[PDB]
Amino acid sequence: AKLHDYYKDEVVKKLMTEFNYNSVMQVPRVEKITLNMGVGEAIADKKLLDNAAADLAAISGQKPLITKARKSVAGFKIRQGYPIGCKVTLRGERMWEFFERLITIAVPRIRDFRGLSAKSFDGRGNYSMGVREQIIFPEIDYDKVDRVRGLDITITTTAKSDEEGRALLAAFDFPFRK
Amino acid sequence: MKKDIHPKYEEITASCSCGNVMKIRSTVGHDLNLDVCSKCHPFFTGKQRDVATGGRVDRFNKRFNIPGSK
Amino acid sequence: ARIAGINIPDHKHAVIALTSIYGVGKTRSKAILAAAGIAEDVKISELSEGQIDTLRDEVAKFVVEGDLRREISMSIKRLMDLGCYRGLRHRRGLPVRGQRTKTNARTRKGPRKPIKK
RNA sequence: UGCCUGGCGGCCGUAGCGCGGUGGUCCCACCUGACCCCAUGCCGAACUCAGAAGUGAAACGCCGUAGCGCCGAUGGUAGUGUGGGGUCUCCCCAUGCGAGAGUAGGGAACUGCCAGGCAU
RNA sequence: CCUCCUAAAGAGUAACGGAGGAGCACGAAGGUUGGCUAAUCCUGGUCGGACAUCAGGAGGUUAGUGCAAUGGCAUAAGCCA
RNA sequence: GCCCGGAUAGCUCAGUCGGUAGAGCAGGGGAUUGAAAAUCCCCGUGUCCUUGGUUCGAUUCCGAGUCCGGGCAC
RNA sequence: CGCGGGGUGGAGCAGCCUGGUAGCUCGUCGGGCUCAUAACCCGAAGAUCGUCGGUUCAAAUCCGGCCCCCGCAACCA
RNA sequence: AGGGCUACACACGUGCUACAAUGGCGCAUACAAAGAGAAGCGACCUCGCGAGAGCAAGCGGACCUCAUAAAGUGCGUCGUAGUCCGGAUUGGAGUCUGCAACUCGACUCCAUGAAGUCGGAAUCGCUAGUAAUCGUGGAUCAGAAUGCCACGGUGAAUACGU
Repeated sequence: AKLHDYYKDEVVKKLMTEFNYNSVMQVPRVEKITLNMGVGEAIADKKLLDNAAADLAAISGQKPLITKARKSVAGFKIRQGYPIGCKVTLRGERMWEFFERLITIAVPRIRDFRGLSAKSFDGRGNYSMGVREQIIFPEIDYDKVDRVRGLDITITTTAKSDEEGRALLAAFDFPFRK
Repeated sequence: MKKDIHPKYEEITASCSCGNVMKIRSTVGHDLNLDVCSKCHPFFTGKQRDVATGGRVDRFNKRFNIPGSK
Repeated sequence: ARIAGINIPDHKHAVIALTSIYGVGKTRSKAILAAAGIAEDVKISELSEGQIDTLRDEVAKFVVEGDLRREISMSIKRLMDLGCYRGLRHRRGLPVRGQRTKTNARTRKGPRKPIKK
């Protein structure tokens, strides 16, 4: 709800006024949020990636893709073509609704702030909050005494520098141990 | 947004204004602001003299008149 | 999980339940219940959210695992960076309260290793 | 008649790249919305459909700039045909052919077609 | 029996000359429509921080090619439906 | 490429005329001795190979094909 | 010359056939029994597969070079 | 005077506490012996979470004091989950004895909270007020006791036979 409505009126004027952009539309915008568990654990057992997707879906708000391996050699020699990761990808209303369940709920329910002290960005203006465990789930009876697994929160922006890019995000207010 | 990717999005959209009582808000959690150490220990606390917890009744100088007929 | 503080189970009694927080033991848990006006042997599932919040206001008053574990780290670290004898034993993984180091002490010297001959 | 924008070319780096400037109620991008036919191994990003305001920002067209890519003489040099010599593992002589590299210099494109706007 | 060199800028031509492979696979790994584009490194990244999955950038195929080498290919002869 | 004949406890075999899952030895525990070698004990496992079919029900009874082992073929 | 086999924990042997897997008996070290040693019992440790490279996602293993050990061969007038 | 014997890679003997439900936790409740004490032990009193504090009676030993006997009994509670088991560790605050508790004290409390699911080979003590188990006192001793020395509570298996 409120995030895209807030970005529209406030974050576009704020960034325009602080950075004096050449034309208003050149304010940085929010480009897709991709989430992603990655493997978690356990290639071999080959059940758990299908359980990982069914956990991830609830807080994604869409089915996970189930990414499979490229040529691979890391913590095991995965070869190529095995199932491995998870992957989501959001934009528009789905992302703006998501970005409100982040920030409002999920971040204040992380106890020690592994989710954000100081954290730094890519080479241009994209960022990646690797959350440690389990956040919140839809209506009721959230906990089923599961098997942990955090996830990458890779949020993306159209922005030209990481110094500029953190004026964005911060205009929606960003963490209390930051 | 194909039809069969089943979000729970009616529930996830629903119940949307949550209180400070109901689910804490983002108006709670910066409140204990900073991580605080004070290195001016006891005995740096202006205490150059010390005394125990309690027993503070009847304080005067009496030089060991405590035995009952020794 | 996130009941009063972030670390609590259900169907435990309220004296037991808060113990799992870190910074509230058996004595503080009793005293937190006394403070809140709550009976001890109540199932923690039984309490409603405004009662649970009343516990949560007192639970926040002390110290809890995000704040505690940073504090006890900072206390130890101040000794290790200072380099006093206390801190040196704390650095070295041998006993710091002066215990007999000749025979026992396999809490600090851990799981056994061979003679490495 | 000219200037500018778009499609299909011809030739296919002197045509490229960099760097800077610059253009938007023709037009083109981006653009918003996704209702609906349509569509995603999740994702309206892509594809597709329906369209107002917005912006020239990114893309791209245009201009300037030689930093780089690139073209490049003449002469000499190598090599070789044929015929001849000798100190013959190789080189000379006759005369036909004659590079590659490198130097001067050129260099930021020329041009046909139909299509729209603006000025004349 | 195949590929490269010797092989002399058309034919490719010997030597117990130099160097490598094949004796099959495939019912899709064939047909056709439709879409898409590589190795590698960096930077950010919840434990593979030497190497999974992710996102961003540079690069511009340095990759791919059922299997050898040579030729080949982006309109793809590659990869997917 | 035929006719044969087998495919189970881990093994060989087999209670298995269709009404119904075993002997011999293999690994663990208990019970005794200069631990042992060695007694005695209680569990050891199968949709009888994959598919057809007779039937009140049948693996085997009647059948088609894969693999092993034995003959004649070429 | 030439051809083929071999190079494993301190010892002797196994695994080596397009491959991911370290096993046995001795010896060793710690504990035990014994007056004490022997033996006997229990536990543990020990090989980055001669060496260098190559192919491979992965190599002790397959491939190539060198050193080292063995078997056979090095004639015919 | 300060340091040391009280270190640590590790190996061993001896003992404690434990791994739980015959129990741990809570609250209420029962009945001992033996001993020490004028360098000492110290009620009652009011204060302290408590260790302790101060104020102060008393005692020369059947008198006063150390000294609330514990396990047991009552009732509630927990549910085989390394836990309401276990408490090792370490932080922090605190008390006392003493010149001083850093090396090198004891104890209180708050918090935290490991190994541990009854132990391989081996192996020891005991015949009945015994073993097992529960507490109490004392010597030394300013201050350090799981040790040693003693006291009493509850109280067993079985010994055919050589």
